[PDB]
Amino acid sequence: MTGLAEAIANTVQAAQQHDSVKLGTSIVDIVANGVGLLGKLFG
Amino acid sequence: MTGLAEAIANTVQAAQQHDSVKLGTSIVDIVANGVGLLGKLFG
Amino acid sequence: MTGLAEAIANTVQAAQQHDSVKLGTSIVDIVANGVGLLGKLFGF
Amino acid sequence: MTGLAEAIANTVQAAQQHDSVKLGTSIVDIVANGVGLLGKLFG
Repeated sequence: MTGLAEAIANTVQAAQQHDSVKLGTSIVDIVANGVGLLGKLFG
Repeated sequence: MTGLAEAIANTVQAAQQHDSVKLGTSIVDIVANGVGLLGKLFG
Repeated sequence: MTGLAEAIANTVQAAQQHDSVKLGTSIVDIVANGVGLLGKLFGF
Repeated sequence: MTGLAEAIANTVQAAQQHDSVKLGTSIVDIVANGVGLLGKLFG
């Protein structure tokens, strides 16, 4: 979950310091990493 | 793409007010809708 | 000094949100209090 | 008034985020520069 771990850090870290770009890049990364986890076990 | 339009609208509209809680629930629907639409027209 | 305190609080609160009118007026009041600091009995 | 600009610049920026420590240092500059000007016209 290391790939997902880093993504969670950015979104929550951005959440505190009100931001738009940082939140945006993180959120897509999380879902992008989630779909990454969707197929990570298979390959 | 009629559906994707609403996602774009809400995200941009929310982003103006520098509101993050509603942006978060929107910026996800855009990616969810985008993949969903790609999955449509086939089934 | 009490005068600067209220202005500082107001500017900080305004900047915390994303409203510009309050920020501008509070900055004006900040500078006003800063100059008035000498403007009061000190030097008068 | 250039000196007081930076102190005001940091405070609003810190207040924009929630970096408490940055705010704490900055606010002292606001008061510190407040006397500095009144102590600057006299040389």
